[PDB]
Amino acid sequence: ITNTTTRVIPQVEVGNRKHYLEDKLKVYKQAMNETSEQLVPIRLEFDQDRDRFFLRDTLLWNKNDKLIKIEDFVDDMLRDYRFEDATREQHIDTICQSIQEQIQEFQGNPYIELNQDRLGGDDLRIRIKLDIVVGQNQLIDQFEWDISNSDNCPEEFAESMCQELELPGEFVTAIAHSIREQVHMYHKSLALLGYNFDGSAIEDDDIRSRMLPTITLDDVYRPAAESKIFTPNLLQISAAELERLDKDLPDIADIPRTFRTPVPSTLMPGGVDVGPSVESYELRNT
Amino acid sequence: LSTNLISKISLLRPSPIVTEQPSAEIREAYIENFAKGEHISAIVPGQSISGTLELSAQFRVPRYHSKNSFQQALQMKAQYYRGLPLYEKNTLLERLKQLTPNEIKELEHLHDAVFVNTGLQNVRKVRTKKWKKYWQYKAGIPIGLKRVPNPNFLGNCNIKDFKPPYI
Amino acid sequence: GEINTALNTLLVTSADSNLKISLVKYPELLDSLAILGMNLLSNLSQNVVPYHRNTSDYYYEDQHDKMVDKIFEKVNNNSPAVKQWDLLPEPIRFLPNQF
Amino acid sequence: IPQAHEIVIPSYSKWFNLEKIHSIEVQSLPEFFTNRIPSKTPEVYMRYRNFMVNSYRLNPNEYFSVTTARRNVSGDAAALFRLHKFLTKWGLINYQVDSKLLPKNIEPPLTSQYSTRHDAPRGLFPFESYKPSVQLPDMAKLKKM
Amino acid sequence: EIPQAHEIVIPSYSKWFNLEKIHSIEVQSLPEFFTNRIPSKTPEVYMRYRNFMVNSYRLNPNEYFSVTTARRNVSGDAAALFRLHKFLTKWGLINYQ
Amino acid sequence: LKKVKILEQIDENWSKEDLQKLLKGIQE
Repeated sequence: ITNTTTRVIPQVEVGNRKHYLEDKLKVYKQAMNETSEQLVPIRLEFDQDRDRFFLRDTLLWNKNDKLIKIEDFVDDMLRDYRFEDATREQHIDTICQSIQEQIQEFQGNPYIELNQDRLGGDDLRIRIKLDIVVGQNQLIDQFEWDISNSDNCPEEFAESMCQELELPGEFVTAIAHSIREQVHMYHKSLALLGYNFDGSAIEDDDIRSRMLPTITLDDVYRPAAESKIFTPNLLQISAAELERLDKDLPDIADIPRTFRTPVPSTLMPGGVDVGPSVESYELRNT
Repeated sequence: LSTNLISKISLLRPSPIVTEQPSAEIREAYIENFAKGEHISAIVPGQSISGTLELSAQFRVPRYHSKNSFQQALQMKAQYYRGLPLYEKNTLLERLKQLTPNEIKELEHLHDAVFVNTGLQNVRKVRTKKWKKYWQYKAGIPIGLKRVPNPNFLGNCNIKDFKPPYI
Repeated sequence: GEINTALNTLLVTSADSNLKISLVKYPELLDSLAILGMNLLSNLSQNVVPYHRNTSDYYYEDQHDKMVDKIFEKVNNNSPAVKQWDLLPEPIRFLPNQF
Repeated sequence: IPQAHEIVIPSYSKWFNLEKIHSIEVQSLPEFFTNRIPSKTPEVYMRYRNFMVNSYRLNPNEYFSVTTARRNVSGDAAALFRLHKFLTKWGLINYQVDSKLLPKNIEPPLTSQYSTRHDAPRGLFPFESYKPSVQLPDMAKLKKM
Repeated sequence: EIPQAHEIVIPSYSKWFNLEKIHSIEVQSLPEFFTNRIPSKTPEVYMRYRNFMVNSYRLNPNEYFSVTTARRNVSGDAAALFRLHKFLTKWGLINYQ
Repeated sequence: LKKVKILEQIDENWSKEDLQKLLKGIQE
């Protein structure tokens, strides 16, 4: 409010946060040396035991990004989750150290991107399964995904699937994160066993059994009983199943699900409707 | 007052759709304990619309082959209802007297691809009809179009319209 | 107007000696002042007139398909480069006018 | 002898042969034709083409999705998605489907035609006195004299 | 189409902000979308993200449009979405009321 | 006489009918 007794008020904040002041030189020092991106799938899981928060959010992150300090982004996220200002004994340092560890283990897209890139890739088709819970809907679907192709876009396929199924949008940013998760956890298990990604010669037993065989002329149509797995099912669950899901070298057999704690947002599907209302009231009663 | 002037005087001067937790006191108690980092007794989902997209408990790949119509063929060396128009009795019978069991597996998947596409088209239309009423409901519009108002009310701004001096 | 009424309201407060302007509470005001003074020194040595240009002032108002869109210019009648620019221009030396 | 329907192809896609591979497709979709991968052969690509187009042609007012494809044809999902985009750009499939029945994004709707007011600071507009006189001055006395 | 059910106020120095148009301040403030080095950062992607954030705030202006809902509803890395959201809320235009 | 021919300002962005509706609207 300007009609006052002539103070100097530097940066009257919106909500409780000071405005983000950029550098504007590191932005140009980074945006001009901008070869690649290398998105990182990041998983956050915490329980009421060994932790106090729950914080089941999953996000992508640019590994080559040296602009944003990660502790500032985590401190902005905890303020977005409406945690009160005692948020350091329920540390931002724990989440910051988890995200700092998860981007250090990310070995990147291997020699399929680094050294060579065969146009069309290889026959390495993997069996992607996903299991997403949003609100009271559960998307369960499996398909095949070539991990050996560089021009396979997970986001352009996630938008395509949520176009056909008319999904709200949490499934847009959960399907692509699941693709980026499982493709990376197969690439890491390939790279730690010394795969030498140009000449294939896969030569293992746990993998080469997860990989799918070569499609012949006859196998260009899948069998009918085998077809009923490769189809998207959006089941509806009630409060009992929702309470049952609320408690319960990389292991490629344990494929995690994407449950997310809801953000306190009014309009968006997938978030609780706490806070300021749609109608603009104050309700001064007598 | 003369009618030669009356015509010129005015000429010269013309003067059950959402799936949230509908109790508005458990959602607040959920966030009041969530900032502390505590669970609660009741459950709370995110908001959405109702409706289930249930496939494979619906139209299946049909069974146009018999129990042994492929291995015996291996030994002997061989307008719309849902999405397909109903054929006449005599015209389709000679058409199915033409084909081979190399193409029966093609035909089954072609008809399943028609069935699943229709069963996705109608559910997609119903889903768009539901989302168009979700977005209106979450924005203050009712459907299908002592309180004190905040400054972010339609018509209750603080920036009053200042008038020019000639007006 | 938004520049001039900010400059005058800064000049009245900064000369007042009772109202402090501290940059610990806000250190990006000084960068706005210095970048404005840089860009005014730039178009003064070249005699360019800002604030009332007749240019549009707006920029670009508006995969595996870029070769398909290349041949789409063939069977309908039948890769952009990188950019480089800086935040600030030349200091005022290393200009062809300024020797 | 069998039943026939009506199909409509746009005029710039008449070159499509249901039994031959065109030269456009080898320069648009080069992953099926390297002749080095045995799982992406030029003969199994026709089994994708004659399952997409020949299933869309049976009922052209139903949008041929891509989840209807990878449910059956057991290929890579990204290759089927790229082929489904390629067959939609030339209008072979998903052409006679009516618009607004095509799948659209679930997003917040447009707020482009909204009226905004502005918070202008204190010294932006000048102080204005002297209301201007809209009425024309009368010169009856000058022409009377 | 949804009719206007709220009062919308952007500050006067944000007079230049117009939808379906990219101003010079948006180029000089977020240059990574306009240097054609990464194919996943085009100005069409920037216009999609910006129009999404601005359209999503103006449905209920009393709510702080957080970064996390924007990250959960459009597909992209958290750094660029965080930088675009902080640039947008720096110039008014979102979380102003 | 030396009359002001105001409807000769018909530059391509505007038109004579547009100027007439403009003047009649400002008089309205």
